[PDB]
Order: sequence, then structure tokens, then C-alpha cells
Amino acid sequence: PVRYSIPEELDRGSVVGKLAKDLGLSVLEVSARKLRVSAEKLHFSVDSESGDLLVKDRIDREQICKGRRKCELQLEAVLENPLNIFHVVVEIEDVNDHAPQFPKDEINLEISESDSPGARTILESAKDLDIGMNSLSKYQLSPNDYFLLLVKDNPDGSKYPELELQKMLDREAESTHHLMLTAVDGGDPPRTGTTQLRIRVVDANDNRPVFSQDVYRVRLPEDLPPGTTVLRLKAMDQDEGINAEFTYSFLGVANKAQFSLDPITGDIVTRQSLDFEEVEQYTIDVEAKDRGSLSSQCKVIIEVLDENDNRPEIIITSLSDQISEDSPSGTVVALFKVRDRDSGENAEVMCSLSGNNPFKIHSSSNNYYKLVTDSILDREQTPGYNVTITATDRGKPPLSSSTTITLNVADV
Amino acid sequence: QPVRYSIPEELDRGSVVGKLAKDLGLSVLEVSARKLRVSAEKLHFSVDSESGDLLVKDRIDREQICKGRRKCELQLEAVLENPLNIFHVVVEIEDVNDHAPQFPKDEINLEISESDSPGARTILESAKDLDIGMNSLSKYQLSPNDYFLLLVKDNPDGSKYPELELQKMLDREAESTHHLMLTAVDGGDPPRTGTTQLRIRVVDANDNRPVFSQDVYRVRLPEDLPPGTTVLRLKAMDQDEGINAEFTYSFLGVANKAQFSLDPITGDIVTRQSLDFEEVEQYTIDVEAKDRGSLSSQCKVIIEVLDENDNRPEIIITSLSDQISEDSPSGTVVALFKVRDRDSGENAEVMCSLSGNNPFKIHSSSNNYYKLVTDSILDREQTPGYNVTITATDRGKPPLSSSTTITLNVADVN
Ligand SMILES: *[C@H]1O[C@H](CO)[C@@H](O)[C@H](O)[C@@H]1O
Ligand SMILES: *[C@H]1O[C@H](CO)[C@@H](O)[C@H](O)[C@@H]1O
Ligand SMILES: *[C@H]1O[C@H](CO)[C@@H](O)[C@H](O)[C@@H]1O
Ligand SMILES: *[C@H]1O[C@H](CO)[C@@H](O)[C@H](O)[C@@H]1O
Ligand SMILES: *[C@H]1O[C@H](CO)[C@@H](O)[C@H](O)[C@@H]1O
Ligand SMILES: *[C@H]1O[C@H](CO)[C@@H](O)[C@H](O)[C@@H]1O
Ligand SMILES: *[C@H]1O[C@H](CO)[C@@H](O)[C@H](O)[C@@H]1O
Ligand SMILES: *[C@H]1O[C@H](CO)[C@@H](O)[C@H](O)[C@@H]1O
Ligand SMILES: [Ca+2]
Ligand SMILES: [Ca+2]
Ligand SMILES: [Ca+2]
Ligand SMILES: [Ca+2]
Ligand SMILES: [Ca+2]
Ligand SMILES: [Ca+2]
Ligand SMILES: [Ca+2]
Ligand SMILES: [Ca+2]
Ligand SMILES: [Ca+2]
Ligand SMILES: [Ca+2]
Ligand SMILES: [Ca+2]
Ligand SMILES: [Ca+2]
Ligand SMILES: [Ca+2]
Ligand SMILES: [Ca+2]
Ligand SMILES: [Ca+2]
Ligand SMILES: [Ca+2]
Ligand SMILES: [Ca+2]
Ligand SMILES: [Ca+2]
Repeated sequence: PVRYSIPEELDRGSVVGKLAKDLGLSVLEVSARKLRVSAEKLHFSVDSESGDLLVKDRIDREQICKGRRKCELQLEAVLENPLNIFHVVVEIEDVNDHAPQFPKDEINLEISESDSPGARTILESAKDLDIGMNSLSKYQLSPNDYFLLLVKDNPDGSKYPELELQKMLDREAESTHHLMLTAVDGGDPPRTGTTQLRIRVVDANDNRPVFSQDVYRVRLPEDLPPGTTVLRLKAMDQDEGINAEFTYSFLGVANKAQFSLDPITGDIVTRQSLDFEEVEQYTIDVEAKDRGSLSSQCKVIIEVLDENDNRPEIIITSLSDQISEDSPSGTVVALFKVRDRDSGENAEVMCSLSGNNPFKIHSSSNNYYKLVTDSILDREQTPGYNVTITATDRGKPPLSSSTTITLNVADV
Repeated sequence: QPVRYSIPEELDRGSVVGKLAKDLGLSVLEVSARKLRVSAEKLHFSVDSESGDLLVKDRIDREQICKGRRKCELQLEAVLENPLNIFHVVVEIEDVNDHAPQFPKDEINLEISESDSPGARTILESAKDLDIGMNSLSKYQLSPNDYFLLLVKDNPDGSKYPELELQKMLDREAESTHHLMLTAVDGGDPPRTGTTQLRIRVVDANDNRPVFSQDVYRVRLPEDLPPGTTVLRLKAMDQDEGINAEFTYSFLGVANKAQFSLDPITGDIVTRQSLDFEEVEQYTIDVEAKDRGSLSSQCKVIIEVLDENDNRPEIIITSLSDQISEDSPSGTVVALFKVRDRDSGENAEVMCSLSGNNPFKIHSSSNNYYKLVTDSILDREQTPGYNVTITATDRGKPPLSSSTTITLNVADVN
């Protein structure tokens, strides 16, 4: 069978080939023998004037052949008296008229921030109706720091592009990315189909909640009433949504014996008054944990200020009841000292006696005070003295405590 | 000038603090005659008349009376009577390493998120050492492991607290729970160690995407399969646990599920409309699995349709001659026709036959054209016209046959 070649999509009236001239049929014979050229679901014509094969229907190679490697239409021609049938084979040359194009111009992708580097995400492949050289040739994308592109082929022979990311993403730095994806076919001239990809990063739980300060310090007096909001804590989570909701908790145990913490507000209050003489300062560890297991710890130390709330006590360590009547001036009759629970200026003491007695009080080293008689005494005036001595503090407000003691002298 | 003595704590009763009477020169006569009393605040001491020395009466605990204070000086005093007098004594208590460092709790339970960034720090409860000075806490050390490293830092009060610094990020899909040893050692002779075992439980994060068993699924199906058929069941797993392990299947491609439906709970993919091999021979579909997060994984499922002999062959008469010459020789062509079958393969090959009563015979030219010629001469006087029935039968199971009846007439030139 005679074979001819013709590029597709040719204009009507184009000359495929001179098959009648190839068979040596004269114009008289072409006219006399009714010459009809037939193909399956197609029309062709031969005009009596030129007696050649001319196209009658615009032919699309991609419509009738699709993915077939080569296209050969087996047309036939009919002659009559004498009657005969002839077979001709026609090859349709492909023309790069169908540019590669993506199913959708805009492609939206949602990728998790927590995705590991080196992951792969398959994308919709491009479509090129052209076959062979004019088919799709290569995929290339806009250059970016985050992403790299790979091209792999599925079993039917088409090429699909998938994305491999070199560096893990972070929406707290850049939330959304826009990129350009291009597909190019191998032909002259080359045509390109472009689709812009919009990638939005969804929040993960990779940022821990962080306090404003690493160490919190506040100074409080021991007379502060319970229920007082001693401190307010501050913390923030750079995440968003469920991954950004956190609560405060006392990491230490038994430190909140008199303390309370509101995790909703972050507040720290006291439920029982403090005593400087018991514990001078508290060190507590408080940690914030979000809905995930991300937790962060900060240390809160508080110092208690001493207040003059403890009165001084007088203690007579020793005293002499039987005193000789001939005692001279400067004779020691009693010994005592003072004790104060407070500290600082609230601990220093100033003490005094009644003054009706001749007795005078001297101060020795430490806080020990000797009670002596400054003048000689006669028993006829008074045989025994009871003395009331007052000891007053030096802090605000001064606390004074007094003691009465009895001493008797007999002259024999 | 007050006399000073030094004594280690926790001494037995009857121990000699110092020879205060000989240091003051009182002698046994004055110690016995003049009532000598040794007094301190909240403490007891005794002087035996025979030796006239300072003896302890109460076991003294330096941590009890001093706690965190830098130095310990008990201000003793001595009292004499007739004549009565007071003397000042200062006694320093030397610390003895008798209190071992001990942590507040023996068992430490910690919950750490797998997604925690490497290099993070987590403060732990500090140990307590009642001893002051040298005998106080000195260093923290833990059992060596690849994931964790230990740091020791001091808070404002002067104590040492340990915090954990992570070198390599954890992964509970590899090892769920870790057990470690925390040790605190004080600087004394002999050194004492307080040890607490800490239990770390790694909590699941959303770092593992769900993955299918295979990347490419392929199945072959016949076109006669009824709709509603469960075409395939998909299998996939998420190495995470809990909410982060619940995922659904979805059609990544668009319009590919025109006749397909997918139940993501079971993972099933069914067909809702019958297929036609002559329309689309093979389907390529992209299916993706997505968890509660945006972690997604893609697999490609391609299916092939099997051709079934459901399309019978059609006979097409391209040309025919109504007036046939009576002088027609043997082998002259009276008709031309061809056969067309939509199917492919053996289901496309055809075998056709005619009645055979007529002299006509069919010989095959190129393609599927069978040129209808007459093998023998016929005369019109015997029979002027023939009815011819030609039957075309398929070659696939079950054979499909279609026939056409053409009329041929003979004309006499005379
Ligand atoms: C795609 O790329 C081709 C070159 O391969 C260009 O000619 C076209 O304009 C588009 O940019
Ligand atoms: C992407 O870019 C191409 C040019 O290369 C355009 O023709 C197309 O419409 C899309 O904007
Ligand atoms: C001792 O002195 C104080 C004032 O310093 C008084 O408030 C107290 O009642 C006592 O007389
Ligand atoms: C000094 O004053 C106190 C009261 O402040 C008395 O209790 C004491 O007996 C002395 O007279
Ligand atoms: C802690 O460490 C000290 C010195 O390393 C040991 O003496 C003690 O028994 C404990 O192991
Ligand atoms: C923890 O471990 C130490 C030794 O490191 C022991 O001495 C201690 O009694 C506890 O078992
Ligand atoms: C034509 O012939 C086939 C068998 O060759 C039959 O099955 C069909 O029904 C028709 O009669
Ligand atoms: C040709 O043969 C077919 C199949 O046998 C018949 O159905 C038809 O009527 C004609 O006789
Ligand atoms: Ca075209
Ligand atoms: Ca084309
Ligand atoms: Ca193309
Ligand atoms: Ca981040
Ligand atoms: Ca985040
Ligand atoms: Ca968080
Ligand atoms: Ca107080
Ligand atoms: Ca106080
Ligand atoms: Ca006071
Ligand atoms: Ca001790
Ligand atoms: Ca000790
Ligand atoms: Ca110790
Ligand atoms: Ca993991
Ligand atoms: Ca995980
Ligand atoms: Ca997951
Ligand atoms: Ca069918
Ligand atoms: Ca079929
Ligand atoms: Ca068939």
C-alpha cells in the first residue's frame, strides 16, 4: 500500500499526495471511474480537475490517536468498471500546538511546621496532549530557600513533580509562602504552562511558653495580711490556638503550705501570715505547661522584713536574797539579762528602774545587766525592797515589759 | 577579754569543753564554795566539783540552734555567789559532716514532649544539706546518657540546683520512657551522696505523618463489574498515638472520583458507576492521608479495565453494484465491504461466512476488507436475482454474531 505523510491541523484543500498520479490514472479515467476516498469516521475528496488527494476535514492527531506512538490511517479508494479497492496509509506528523497545562492555575497547599526535613509531597502532574518530542519535557520552579523540586515518573510514562523540603518550616518567622511552578515541553518553539502554588504553614507545638523574667524577686513585711496578692506572673506562648494555651503550676512541693496560685491569672497570693523569726525567705519553683507537654520553669524568691512584733523578756539568771546590812556603795545585789526575738534595731534594748530605791543598774558586756546599790542603806528605813524594772525596745513601736522582784536584808 | 573554746557538735554527755576554772584561776575551793553556775540560753552545762571543769549536759546540734548562719558562737556565762559575779565565755561549734544531702522526694516523675527543641533547659528540685560551709553540698552528677547532659547552677540563696540540658531531641516512637539517676555529693571527709531516680515519660507529638503500606496500588478489573462494588481497601498507619494518630483518606485528584466513592473511616474505595473499556482503559488516581494536623502523605492508585466481548461486530458495505453483467468472468468483484469491532485483542478478531448457495466467494484483501467476487459463471435465464445473507461472528467468548442481507441482480446486455 502506498504511504504518504502530512502534518496535522492543515488547512482545507491541502494536498496530501498524488495517489492517482502514483497509480498512473489519467484524468479521463479518474472521471469515468467514480473515485471515492474513504476513511473511518472521516472524509476526503479528489477533484476531477487535478485528480489528487486533498483534505476535506480538519484532522486532530490528539483526538483520534491520544497516547499512541504513531498514527497511520488506512484510507481506501474505490474504482468501478473495472471495480477495485486500493489501500493507502497516511502518517500524521505531530505539531506542537497543545501547550502543557496544569489542572488548576492556583494550587493551595497546607504543610505542617513540625514536618521533618527531607519529606516528599506529590503534586498534580501537568497534561500535554502532544506526544513524543513535543510532549512535556521538564518541570522547574521558582527558586526559594525552603523548598527543592524533584520529578518522578508514574507507571504510565507521564512525569509528575513532587516537592522535597531541605529545611524545616517555621510560621513564627514566615507564615505563608507563594511560589511559581512551570512546566516546559521539548519543541520548537517551546511553550510553558505555569501554576502558582500557595503554601500556608499550620501551627505546631514547638515553642514553649516563656516567662517575662527568669528570676522573680519581691520584698514583703511579715505583718502583711493573708489573702494579699503577693505577685503576678507573666508568660507568653509564641504558638497559636490550642498549642498556645498554658497554665501555671507549683513545681515545688509543700512550698504552697500558706501560698496559693491562680493558674488562670497566674497570680500568687498568701493564705496565712508569715513570721520573720521562722523562715526569713522563701524560694519556690513555678513552671508553666501548655496543652502539650512543653513546660518552662522560673524561680521566685521572696524576702520577709522583720517587724517589731516580739516584746523583750527579762530573765533573772541569779540574785542574792540574803544581803548583808553593812553593804557598802557599789555592792552587787542582783543579776539579770534581756532577750528579744526580733533582729536589727528591733533587737536593741533600753531599760530603766523605778528610781525610788537607791539602787542603780549598770550594763556589762553582751546584754547582761548588773543591779547594784549606789549608796549605803539603813535597815530602819526599809528592811526589804521590791523593785519594778522596765525594759523597752528600740524599734517602732517600742514594746516594754516590766518585772517585779523582792529582796530582803537582815542584820545579825 | 572573754575566754573562748572550740568544740565539734554532737558530742557525748560528759565531754570536756574546756578547763574554764583553771583558765580563770578559781580552783576547786572557789568552785565548790562559791556556787558556780554555767548558763546559756536554751542549753545545759555542768561542772563537777572534783575536777572543776566545763562538761556538756545536753547533746548539742549545730544545725538546730544555728541553721544557715555563717558561724556559731554560744555565749555562755558563769555565776559565782557571795560574792556574786558574772563571767563571759564564747564557744564556737565546729561543723561535722553528719547530715547527708537528701532530695525532697525519692521518686521524680517528669512528662516531656517529644517535639521539644534540642538545647532546652529544665530546672529540677535542688537537694537540701543542713551542713554549712565545707560539709555543704558541692556538686551534682547524673548517670551518663546520650540524650541528656546535666548542668549545675546556683540560685540567689546560695544553694546549688541542677537543670537538664538536652543535646539530642527525643522520639517516643523509638523509646517511650527513660529512667535516670540523679546524685548530689557534698565536699567533706568522708563524702556523702544523696540519690534520687527520676522517671521521664515522653509524651506524643505530631511529627509523624500517616503512611500507606505501598506507594503504588495496581488492580485489574473487568468492565462488566456492577456498580457499588468495594473495589479496594486501603491500609495505612500513624506511628503517633491518640489524637495525633487519627487520620482520614482523601482524593487528592479532582474529578477522578467521578464514579468512585471513598469511605475514609474504613479506608474503602468503591465504584458507583459501571466502566467501559472503550472509554478509558486505565485510571490514575492520587490519594492522600491526612491526620488531625496538616501532615499528609500521597500514594498513587492506578487501575486497569479488562475488555469484555460486549460489542458485536458491524458489517459495513462500502460499495455495491446493482446491475451485474451476465458475461462476468470468474473472479470478477461484485461487492466490497469491511467489518468493524469496537473491542480489542482476540475479542476483536472476526470470522465471517456466507450462505454458499450462490456462486459468490469472498477472498480477503489487506485490512479487514473481504472482496466479494463470483467464482463461477451464472446465467440469468436460470435465476435472475440472488438474496445473499452474510454473517459475521466474533472470536471471543461468547461469540457475538451480526448478519446483513444484500440483494444482487443480473442484467443482460443483449
Ligand atoms: C516557559 O519557558 C520557555 C522556555 O523553555 C519560554 O519560552 C516560555 O515563555 C515560558 O517562560
Ligand atoms: C505563568 O506564566 C506563563 C508565562 O511563562 C503565562 O503564560 C501563564 O499564563 C502563567 O501566568
Ligand atoms: C513600756 O513603755 C511603752 C512605751 O515605750 C508603753 O507603751 C508600755 O505600755 C510600757 O509602759
Ligand atoms: C510594768 O508594766 C507591766 C505592764 O506593762 C506590768 O505587767 C509589770 O508588772 C510592771 O508593773
Ligand atoms: C556518692 O558519691 C560519693 C563519692 O563519689 C560516694 O562516696 C557515695 O557512696 C555515693 O556513691
Ligand atoms: C542512691 O545511690 C547512692 C549511690 O550512688 C546510694 O549511696 C544511695 O543510698 C541511693 O541508693
Ligand atoms: C450468531 O451466531 C452466534 C454463534 O456463532 C450466536 O451465538 C448468535 O446468537 C447469533 O445467532
Ligand atoms: C443473519 O444472522 C443473524 C444471526 O444468526 C440473524 O439474527 C439475522 O436475522 C440474519 O438471519
Ligand atoms: Ca491538534
Ligand atoms: Ca499536536
Ligand atoms: Ca506540547
Ligand atoms: Ca516556630
Ligand atoms: Ca509553632
Ligand atoms: Ca506551645
Ligand atoms: Ca514575729
Ligand atoms: Ca518580728
Ligand atoms: Ca522586739
Ligand atoms: Ca548535726
Ligand atoms: Ca553537721
Ligand atoms: Ca553534708
Ligand atoms: Ca518521631
Ligand atoms: Ca511522635
Ligand atoms: Ca500524625
Ligand atoms: Ca463496554
Ligand atoms: Ca468492551
Ligand atoms: Ca467484539
